[PDB]
Amino acid sequence: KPRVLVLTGAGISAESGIRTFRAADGLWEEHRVEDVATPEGFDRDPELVQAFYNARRRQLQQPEIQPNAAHLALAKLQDALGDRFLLVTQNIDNLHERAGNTNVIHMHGELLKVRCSQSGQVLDWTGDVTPEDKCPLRPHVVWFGEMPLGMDEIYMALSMADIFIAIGTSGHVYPAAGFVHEAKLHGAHTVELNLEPSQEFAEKYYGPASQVVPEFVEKLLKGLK
Amino acid sequence: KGGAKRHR
Ligand SMILES: [Zn+2]
Repeated sequence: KPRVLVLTGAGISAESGIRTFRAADGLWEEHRVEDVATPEGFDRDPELVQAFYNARRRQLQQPEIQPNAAHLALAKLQDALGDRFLLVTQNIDNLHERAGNTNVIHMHGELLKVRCSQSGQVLDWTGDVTPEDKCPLRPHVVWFGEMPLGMDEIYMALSMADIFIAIGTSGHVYPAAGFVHEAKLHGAHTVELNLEPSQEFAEKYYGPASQVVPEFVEKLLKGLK
Repeated sequence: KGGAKRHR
């Protein structure tokens, strides 16, 4: 019964219809990341940014968007390992939650939540955020230049993990991209499941998430039957 | 620990 820590990146939701928030391209939905994902871009033109996420939140809840095979396998993995499992995601979508996972740590926030520019308090939110809402309100999404959420619990799980699995994460966004090193530093067996290479991993597989993830999860679960 | 969200 190994302790397992899984870190997921935008890639896993790609097959579900949620266009990967590129960064090497610098364009997220035809928008500059510095313009829609930095505290500066916001203060500069809040209306536009608000509109940008309103559109992201909207699309997130459309019929054609649902968890894929990779999300589901991760729910099966949690079902099996219970308290020895921890899922950390850099994603702001709720596909892991819809698949069946619980206690998912959203280090970069959640698209279906918001917070007030003054108190910071958080409250659920599924619709659009209009110029007429207050405790002012902004997306509960960690922008570049801001501090990730749950870092204390994440770092604790990393020091405790027997197996650290990084799924479809681009070795480009830190601190998340540095987790593999931490895990490896504490003796964990590191695994990388990605569409493509570019990511200290002892075991690695490449190909569509909905194919690679379920396969690895099955191998692992069977392996410790 | 870890620092702010950032891109290499
Ligand atoms: Zn307030």
